[PDB]
Amino acid sequence: MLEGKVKWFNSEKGFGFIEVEGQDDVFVHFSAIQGEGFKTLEEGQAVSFEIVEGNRGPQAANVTKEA
DNA sequence: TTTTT
Ligand SMILES: [Ca+2]
Ligand SMILES: [Ca+2]
Repeated sequence: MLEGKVKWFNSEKGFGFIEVEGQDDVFVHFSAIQGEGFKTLEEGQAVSFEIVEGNRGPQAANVTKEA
């Protein structure tokens, strides 16, 4: 898994960006977020994830909120 | 559902 931090998340529309030191930001949609219920992320949150080729370039997958 | 082509 890669380790990063949520750069941006649009709480309303369910997407954002994960920043990874020395790498390009990675796009995250709510559907990638693991866990039950409403799926969301706050800026600054540490996450673990992988990158997948979506329809339109790389996107985050299997995103988990870390301490 | 992009900072997507
Ligand atoms: Ca790792
Ligand atoms: Ca936000």
